Amino acid sequence: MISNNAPAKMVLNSVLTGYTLAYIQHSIYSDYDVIGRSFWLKEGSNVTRRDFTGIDTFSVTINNLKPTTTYEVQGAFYDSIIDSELLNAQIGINLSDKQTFKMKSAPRITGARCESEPVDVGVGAPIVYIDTTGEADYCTIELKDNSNANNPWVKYYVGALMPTIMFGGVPIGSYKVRISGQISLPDGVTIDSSGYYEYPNVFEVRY
Amino acid sequence: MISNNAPAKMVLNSVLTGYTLAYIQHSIYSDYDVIGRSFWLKEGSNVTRRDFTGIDTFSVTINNLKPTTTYEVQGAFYDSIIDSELLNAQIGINLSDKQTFKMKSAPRITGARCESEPVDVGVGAPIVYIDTTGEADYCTIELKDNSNANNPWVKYYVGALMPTIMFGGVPIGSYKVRISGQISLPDGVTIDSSGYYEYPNVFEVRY
Amino acid sequence: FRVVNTASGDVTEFVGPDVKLAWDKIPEEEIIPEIYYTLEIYDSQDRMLRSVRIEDVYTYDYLLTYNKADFALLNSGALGINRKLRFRIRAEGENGEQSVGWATI
Amino acid sequence: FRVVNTASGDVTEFVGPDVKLAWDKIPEEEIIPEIYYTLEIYDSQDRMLRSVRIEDVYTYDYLLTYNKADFALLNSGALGINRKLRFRIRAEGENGEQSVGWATI
Repeated sequence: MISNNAPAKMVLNSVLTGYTLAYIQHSIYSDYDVIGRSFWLKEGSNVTRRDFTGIDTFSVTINNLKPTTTYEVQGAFYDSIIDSELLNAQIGINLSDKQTFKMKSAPRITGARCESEPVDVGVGAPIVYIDTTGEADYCTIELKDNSNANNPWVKYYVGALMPTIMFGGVPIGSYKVRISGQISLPDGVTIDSSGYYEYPNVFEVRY
Repeated sequence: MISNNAPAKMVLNSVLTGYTLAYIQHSIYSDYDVIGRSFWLKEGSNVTRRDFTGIDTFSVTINNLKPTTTYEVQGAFYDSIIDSELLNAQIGINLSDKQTFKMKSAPRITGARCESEPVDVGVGAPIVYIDTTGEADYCTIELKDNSNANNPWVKYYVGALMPTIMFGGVPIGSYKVRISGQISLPDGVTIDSSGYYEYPNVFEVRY
Repeated sequence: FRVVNTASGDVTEFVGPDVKLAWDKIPEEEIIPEIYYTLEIYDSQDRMLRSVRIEDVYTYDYLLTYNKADFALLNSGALGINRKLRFRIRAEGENGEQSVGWATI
Repeated sequence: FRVVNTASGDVTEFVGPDVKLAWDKIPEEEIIPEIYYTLEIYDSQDRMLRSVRIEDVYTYDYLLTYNKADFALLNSGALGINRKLRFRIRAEGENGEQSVGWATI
């Protein structure tokens, strides 16, 4: 009549998916003999396994997330009663219900164009119409003078993404736009960025 | 000389009030027999009661907050020693000190107006002066062509609220502005929005 | 004379809503058949609460209803649950007399 | 007959991967030298698992390998670890007979 009741079933309270990392909120444990967690991920056709030794932490942040895919995550706890072998087998170890989380896509540009009213006379503001279709919270946009060989990049607008981003005050001359971005997480220190993405072809502003 | 000392007094470390939900930070518990929390709210003349079974969570997020009112919240813990009846009575169960939290008001528009310098000649930028007086952190503003029957809404400025929000580059023609908004919470997943608010009367931009 | 449903770590703390009182049989049951146990439960402020006779059973439970309604109302004329209690028990018979001394928690 | 490596707070719970079985010496060791102990371990579903004789030692451990492979495979024809167990032991001799009764957890 002696037994080691395994730690209760694992639940995943909340999921927040970054570009390359997901911050997952979980429940509390028991059984006096736990070692860590064993998270299984369903890429769609292939599975990966990770371990998180140390339990003082209250949430997990998976990394190395393959871009642009919805993953199914499996939570779990394990004690010394079950070894690494049985952990690989995943029998006797309690497992979580099935939850799938979406990876927010990278900041994507869909249209860049200069435009204003047909100038009658005088100096008029030429607007820049750059259209992005991704998702982030600290998107960055930079321009570079195409004419010269070396042109220290310049960043002009920093803010949330929009179907059409328009800002004036740009010089008339040659300028091509790159796109960047970052995504925040409740864990203060962690901050995930995005790869630079320059438009395939430059555009030129003119009155 | 046998007793079940009730869980110690409940304190509310921090309060963060959303438009329709408040994220409250609390202390830790004891007594080996707890079930959840019993939060009482003082609307000003009427009281409501809520329960949060399960203790693994470390903070609470009340919902269904009546708009535009300062509430007094009461924290509490309860064990199986005290039943639902005594919980309704609230005797023997420890209660928190009295704290009142303010609900941030919805994004309110107070003035919309087009203006520029008296145009002498040439093309000049007509500015849009829209004034909002609410409070949020991800306010959104959209314009719609009043002229036509169908006009897929367009959003032009996304950012923090301001006494006077001014942005150029708008077309001259008919356009009426709606106001939206959202408020963030430390809990990553939760995000609370605001109801759409269109100005009662349209305005027209002109040189 | 031990309390069933007792708290881990520290034994002077309850764990269930109803305290379960378990005691082992008095040795002299065999000699005298007509013997019962007088279980009387006291309060935190040294005030009598219950006087219940247990017979044909070597265990007793203290129901939530009892404390929460009957002994709160008849004594304090209100609704409540005395959290801190004192239990004492002894053996008695119809003709045989009391136990040598009180058995208390 | 007590279990070494026992859980705090509640004693009916394990704490280590391998349960350690410790018992104190039977008094009659002196009189008869040729005495051993028959330790047989049962399952949660009242099914025999092990029958092991312990001699020249008053303690025994139940290795992880044993439960996880041998007694999972030979009985359930698969890989597993019976978490809930029952241990019972008694004393026996080559010519001297069994103990008066089984000593069980």
